Amino acid sequence: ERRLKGEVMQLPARDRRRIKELAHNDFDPYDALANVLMEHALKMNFDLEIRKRYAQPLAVESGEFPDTSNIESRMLPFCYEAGLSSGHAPDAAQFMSIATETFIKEVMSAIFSRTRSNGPGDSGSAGFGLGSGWIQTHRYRKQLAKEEEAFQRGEISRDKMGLLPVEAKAASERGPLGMADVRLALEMGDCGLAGFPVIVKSVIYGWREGELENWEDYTYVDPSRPDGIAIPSWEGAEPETSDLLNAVLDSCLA
Amino acid sequence: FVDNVLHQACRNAKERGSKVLEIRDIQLVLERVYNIRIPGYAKVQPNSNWIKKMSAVQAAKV
Amino acid sequence: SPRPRDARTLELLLTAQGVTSFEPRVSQLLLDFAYRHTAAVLSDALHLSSITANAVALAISSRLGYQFRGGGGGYYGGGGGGASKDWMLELARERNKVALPRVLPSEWGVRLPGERFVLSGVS
Amino acid sequence: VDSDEETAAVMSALANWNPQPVVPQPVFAPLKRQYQLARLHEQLQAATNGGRTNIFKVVGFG
Amino acid sequence: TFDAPPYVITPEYILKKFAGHPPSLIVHLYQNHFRFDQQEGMFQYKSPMRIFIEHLRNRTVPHEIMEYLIQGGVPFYEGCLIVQVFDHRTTVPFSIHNHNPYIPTVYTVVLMPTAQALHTDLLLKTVTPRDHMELDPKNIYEVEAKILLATYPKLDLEPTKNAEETIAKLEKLAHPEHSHKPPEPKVRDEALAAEQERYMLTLDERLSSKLWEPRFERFKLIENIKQEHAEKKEQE
Amino acid sequence: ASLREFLNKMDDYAPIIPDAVTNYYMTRAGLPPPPQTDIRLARLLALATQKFIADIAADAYQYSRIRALGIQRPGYGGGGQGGSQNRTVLTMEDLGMAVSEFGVNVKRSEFYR
Amino acid sequence: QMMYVSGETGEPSLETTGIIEDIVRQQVIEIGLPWEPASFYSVEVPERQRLRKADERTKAMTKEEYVTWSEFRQASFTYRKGKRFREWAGFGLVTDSKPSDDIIDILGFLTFEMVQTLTEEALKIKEQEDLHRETPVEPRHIQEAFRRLQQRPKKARAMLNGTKLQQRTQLKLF
Amino acid sequence: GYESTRPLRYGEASLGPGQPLFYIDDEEVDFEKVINAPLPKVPRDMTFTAHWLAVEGVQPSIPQNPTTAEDLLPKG
Repeated sequence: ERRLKGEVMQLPARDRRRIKELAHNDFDPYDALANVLMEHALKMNFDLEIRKRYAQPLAVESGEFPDTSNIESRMLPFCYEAGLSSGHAPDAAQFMSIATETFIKEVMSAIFSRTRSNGPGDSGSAGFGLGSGWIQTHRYRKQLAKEEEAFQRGEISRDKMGLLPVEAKAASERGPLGMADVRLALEMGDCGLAGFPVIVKSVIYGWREGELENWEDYTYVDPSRPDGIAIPSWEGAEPETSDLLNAVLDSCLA
Repeated sequence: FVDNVLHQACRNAKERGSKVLEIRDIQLVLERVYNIRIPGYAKVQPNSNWIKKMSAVQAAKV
Repeated sequence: SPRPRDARTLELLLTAQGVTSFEPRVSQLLLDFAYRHTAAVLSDALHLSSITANAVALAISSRLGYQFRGGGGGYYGGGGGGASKDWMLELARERNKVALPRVLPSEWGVRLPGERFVLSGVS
Repeated sequence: VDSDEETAAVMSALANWNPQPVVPQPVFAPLKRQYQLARLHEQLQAATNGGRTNIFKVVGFG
Repeated sequence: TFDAPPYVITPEYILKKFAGHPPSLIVHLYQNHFRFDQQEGMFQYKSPMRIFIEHLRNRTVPHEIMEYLIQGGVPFYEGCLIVQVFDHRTTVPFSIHNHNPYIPTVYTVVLMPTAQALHTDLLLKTVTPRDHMELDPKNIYEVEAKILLATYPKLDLEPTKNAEETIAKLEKLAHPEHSHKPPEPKVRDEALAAEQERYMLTLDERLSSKLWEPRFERFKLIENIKQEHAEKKEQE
Repeated sequence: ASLREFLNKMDDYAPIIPDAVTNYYMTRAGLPPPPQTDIRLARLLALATQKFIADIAADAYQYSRIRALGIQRPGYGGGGQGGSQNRTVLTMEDLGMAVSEFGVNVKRSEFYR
Repeated sequence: QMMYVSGETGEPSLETTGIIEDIVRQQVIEIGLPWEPASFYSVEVPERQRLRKADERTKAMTKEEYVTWSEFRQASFTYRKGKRFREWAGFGLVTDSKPSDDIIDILGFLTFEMVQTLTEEALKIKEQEDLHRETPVEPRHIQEAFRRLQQRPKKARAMLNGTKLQQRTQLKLF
Repeated sequence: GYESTRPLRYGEASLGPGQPLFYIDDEEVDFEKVINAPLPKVPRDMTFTAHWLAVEGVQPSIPQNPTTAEDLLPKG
């Protein structure tokens, strides 16, 4: 404790005064929580216009990708919230829709490029062009080169979508994108979703893919196996009328 | 994405003394927060005190 | 030996919190982190503009959208990821509604998950 | 300047440090819940006439 | 001192213990809408208040409107709600040619408390002025602790010696509210008449859009304004 | 260009990274060392690391050379008397300029007061 | 003319040429060797698909079409337009006055390739869109081509692997 | 760059009376010096031992236990 005295007295008097003045701080009433807590528990009537934001369905509710009309409907309440009493420029909604489409395309491309392989080649009009592509395997590369040369010689024909037989065969084997691919891709990077923690946490905390279908799928511990695992190969009281009431309520809910 | 970009851009527009929302605010938000650039819609230097401090440090280093 | 101020200050603050020892290169790490944070925040505030306090507050609020979702906040304090408590409560309600699995005494301690979820054929 | 008193004061001040934030830390939740709760509040405020009418009142014994 | 509830609360125990008391709520159900006993208007099944109906299906307390229940003084019976349900479910419109002279079943159910309800209660108390507020946040945990002591005065603290005894104990302590199965996976000529109807509705401002919940907001606002003006006049 | 042939030619493509460093960092990441893992896979990983470092060197040498008004860029404090003779010195400024293209920030303060 | 040479024989609208000019202007504003092995020493001692498609199209071309193609091949931003180009590019607003003529020639060389690359990618996007439904290029095809051309190699984000950090860069110079 | 095993040194400059500045102490060195230097010493491998800390409530005076010379018993 004799070294602390030397350490403290090596500071100049200005720093010591500044440190000692911290005792004048009036502690932490943390009253600012109140607003946050409230968030959880002649003239123009701008509140009437602002309350129109909740009268339109969300994309998840309607199943429709947002377009210029929906974004236009959304813009004005935001402008009135911030005190922009002159609204927005006529050309802002189209710009916003283009930006939204670009953002979604970037996210989906990032997810796809980490879980897929053997895409169409650059022979013509189909493929990734000058963007980012997929990986290829040796056999696919050999067959694709052979077929490209054969087509150049005039012995091969593409399908109605312009794919060669090897490309069409490879494409037909792919399937729809599932949640396992998303979970794997999120372990490699942010994928452009750093500002949307709720989406990521929803993905992480959910059921695994295929888990609910195969509820009784089990393996066993077996030290004599290659991996140590064995794979098996009052009126109307409730109790007497609950079913009838449930039928009526199900009819009401439809 | 939409209900997020719009929120930031409107407050940014109000900051600089504006009564309307323009494409420039949305562009600034999109480029600085998300790295997104959409075509087709139309510098810092040290001052004398920093230079003085650097000169002092260099003179001490020799 | 020479040593800058705010370094002795950070080390005294660390000592006052119950740390009995620390490596020499923690103070300079903290100082450089402070430098980087200040530079980034005020570079942001410059574009939203002389700079006022409102521009600084808006830059801070914008930065708070993708980082610093931690700290030791308590009741309705944005720590541990920043998730709302009502959302977590309803997720727990959905999960805890299912019956606990039925296990026989002959498979207690030996049964594993399905083949899809175990590490077989990995070597 | 007594060194013991100075050391005690400095260490006591440093032990109770508690910084305050400039802006509050955000709390995150899905958008669907926010929209649904806003709509429910609008409907209930319309129904109760701003709290001037008790619609849950029961007269009698059932 | 207060009596604690049983480990498993059932409608029989509550309905037998609390006989002779008025019910907590009364709701009338119609073909397309429902209302409360003393309500003047109506709620549509497709409206947000649909949420309440879902609670009636799950026998849960509707915490999302708890404040509105506290304002109205709705009674609670050991934290549950007794609800009575009344069931009434069981030409040439807009034609000038029309003529004119001036030209239920009863159910009783019980809704049980949940943890979200207690969280909501404490949160509401934190922001309810009475010290300033009724409850200080820094004292929340302590208060919660005491409440728990009054809800679970008895626990099963005897230990087990092997896994068979643990299996038997888990079997014996099962709760109906936590005994459901896992959920199901997520899943995804008249043409000429319709075309003619669509063609005949061209350039229609309102009828075209459709191809309706009246709240009477404007009339209520007018009534409020009239009441305020009459009160102001009475002062002079 | 097959992967099998490349892995079979790993005798001639061994990098200058000692095996001990490879084992230490593989264990830190979670891969058991070449006694249980193939030696060729470890050699391939080390070769990739060497290639990455050589890229980061070739850049920052380009940056040093194009640099040969006139004040340093703030945020890259380092150095002493500045070396001697007309020799090329690896400085913090050039390394920062180069690695900014790989997504790394190396900025510091020059003085502390 | 530049579009015509790159296989776009239609009649593009005003919006397409406007967006193309916008992109080219943004690029121009954003814009032995010193680092050779000989630089390792202190003493110096003096020493001592596109083409095939173009050829096929030219073979398919007639005499008049070939003459028109040859004449149009010589389009330039800067040739005999130094003052116009300097005013257009805002030289005085980003650099000191009157850069040498070699800079102007290099910029003329670069802008032509910019336009050519953009046109060739947009044509492929348009054809792929046309195939799936069963005219000239439009602004949305140019937007898609620009989005493709702004993607960076994976080597430039490898140090962000395993983390939740956003990649922030400058405008890529294609 | 903060995992270095080199010692951390500071140099001091002056902006005037009572206005000191501090900078990190560095110095340009050759590649021959760094490349040709010897490696540090390898520590021994992990191991463990055993001994009796107490027997029936009494610590024995063995080399593996602390000496009596260098607050353990209540005195209330």
